[PDB]
Amino acid sequence: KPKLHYFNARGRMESTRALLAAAGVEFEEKFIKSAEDLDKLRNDGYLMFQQVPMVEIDGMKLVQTRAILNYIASKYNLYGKDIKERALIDMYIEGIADLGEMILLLPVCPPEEKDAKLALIKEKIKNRYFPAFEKVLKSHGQDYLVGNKLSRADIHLVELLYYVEELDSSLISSFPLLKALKTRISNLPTVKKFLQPGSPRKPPMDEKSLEEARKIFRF
Amino acid sequence: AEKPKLHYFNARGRMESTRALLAAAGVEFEEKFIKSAEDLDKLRNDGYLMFQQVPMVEIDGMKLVQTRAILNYIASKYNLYGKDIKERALIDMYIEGIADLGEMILLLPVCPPEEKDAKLALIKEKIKNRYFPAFEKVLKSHGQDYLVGNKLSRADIHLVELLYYVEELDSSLISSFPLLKALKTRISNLPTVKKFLQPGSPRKPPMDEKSLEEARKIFRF
Ligand SMILES: CCCCCCSC[C@H](NC(=O)CC[C@H]([NH3+])C(=O)O)C(=O)NCC(=O)O
Ligand SMILES: CCCCCCSC[C@H](NC(=O)CC[C@H]([NH3+])C(=O)O)C(=O)NCC(=O)O
Repeated sequence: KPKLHYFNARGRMESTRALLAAAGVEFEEKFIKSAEDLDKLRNDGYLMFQQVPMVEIDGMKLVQTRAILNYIASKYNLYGKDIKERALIDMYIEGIADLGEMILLLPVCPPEEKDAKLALIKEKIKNRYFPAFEKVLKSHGQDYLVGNKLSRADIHLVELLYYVEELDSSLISSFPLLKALKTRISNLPTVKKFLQPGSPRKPPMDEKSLEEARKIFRF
Repeated sequence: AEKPKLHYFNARGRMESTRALLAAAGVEFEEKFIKSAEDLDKLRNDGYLMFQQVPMVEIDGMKLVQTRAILNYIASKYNLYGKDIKERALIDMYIEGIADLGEMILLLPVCPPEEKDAKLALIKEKIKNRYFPAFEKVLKSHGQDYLVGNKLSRADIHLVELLYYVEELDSSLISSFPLLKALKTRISNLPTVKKFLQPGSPRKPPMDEKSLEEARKIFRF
C-alpha cells in the first residue's frame, strides 16, 4: 500500500488521492499535525527538497506533485497508449493545473486582493478554460477527452468541476458537454465510491485548517 | 518532414528551456517571433492556442501549448526521459525542484520594488540551503557523470541551464558545491550543448528592462 505524507486537508495531495481512488488502489495516509511532525521527516532524510507531498510507493520516497501523478498514471494505464496521446493528455492537465492553482491559493491571498482575484478566476473559467475543454469534447463527440477511453485527464477535469461548483454553481451552466462528462465520470463505480461520504475525499479548507497550515508550513 | 516551429517573444521567458532541450538533442527548429499584442491576437483568432497563451510548438502534426507538455514530448522522442517508469520518477522529482527554483528566478523582475530585496535574499537562502545540497547529494550518491541512469538525460540539461542563471545572479553560490561545478563543465563540453553556448545560436540574452516592457505590451500585464 502506498503511504501519503501530508496534513489533513486537500492542498497539493488531493489530486493524488482522487487518482489512486479512480484506479481502484487502496492506500495509507500519515497525517502531519504540527511543525515538529514535518521537521522529523526532514531530519530522517525523507524529503528531497524538505517539502511535502511525499508518497512511499514501490521503494521510492517520491516528492513533487507532478512526479507522483505521472508515476501513478503510467503504472495504472491512465496515461494514454503512446507519446502523442500523453502529449494531448499533458496539454490538457497542465491547463487544469493552472486553474487548479488559482483556486488552491485563493485563501492564502492577501485580504485586500481577495475580491479582484476571485473575479479574475471566474472570467478565466467562463472565457478561457471551459470553452477550451467544451471544444475538445465537441470535436470528437466521444465520452472521454482522449483516445475514446478513460484517462487521468477525465479524472483531473471532473475533480476540478466539483471545486468550481463550490465557487459558483452557475459557471458550468452554458457548457452542456462538460456537464455530461461530470455525470458519466462520477458514475464510474471507483469514482462514485470516492465521492461517497466516509471516503478519503477531503473537504474545502476552512479558516482553522488554514491556520494549522501556517503553523506546520511556517508561512 | 518539418523542423519544429517555436512561437514566443524574442526572450528567454518560458520558451528557453525548450530551446536548450532541442539543441541538446541535436534537433534543428524554426522560430517565429511574436512582436506585438496584435501578433498574439492573430494566433488566438487563427485557433492556434488551446488556452490563448504561448509557448506554442508545432511538432509532428500538433500545436502543443504548455511548457511541460512540449518538454515531456521532446524528451521522450529523443530518448532523454530515462529507460523506464522508475527512472522517469526520479527524473521528474529532480526537474520539478529545478522548475520551482527556475520559477522563482523568472518572476524576480515583476516583483514590487519594495519586496525585490527580500525576495532575492530568499532565493539565495534556498539555493544554498535546500536546492544545491539536494543535487550535490544525488551526484555524490553514485559518483557518476549523470544525474540519472549513468546516461545523459533531460535533468542534466535542465540543471545545467539553471546553473548558468544562478551564476549571472551570483558566482559565489555554486562555489561550495564541487560536484555541481564538475557536472556543469562536463555537460557544457558535450558537442551539442557547446554549440548552443557559442555566439550566434538561438540561445537568448538575460531579460532586460526594455524587454520586460515589450512583454508587458504583448501579454497585457
Ligand atoms: C492554501 C494551501 C497551502 C497549503 C500549504 C502548501 S503545500 C506545503 C509545501 N509544499 C509545497 O509547496 C510543495 C511544492 C512542490 N512544487 C510540489 O508540488 O510538490 C511545503 O512543504 N512548504 C514548506 C516549506 O517550503 O518549507
Ligand atoms: C516576466 C517575464 C516572463 C513572461 C511570462 C509570460 S509567458 C506568456 C504567458 N504564458 C503563460 O504564462 C503560459 C503558462 C503555461 N502554464 C506554460 O507553462 O506554458 C501568456 O501567454 N500570457 C498571456 C495570457 O495569459 O493571457
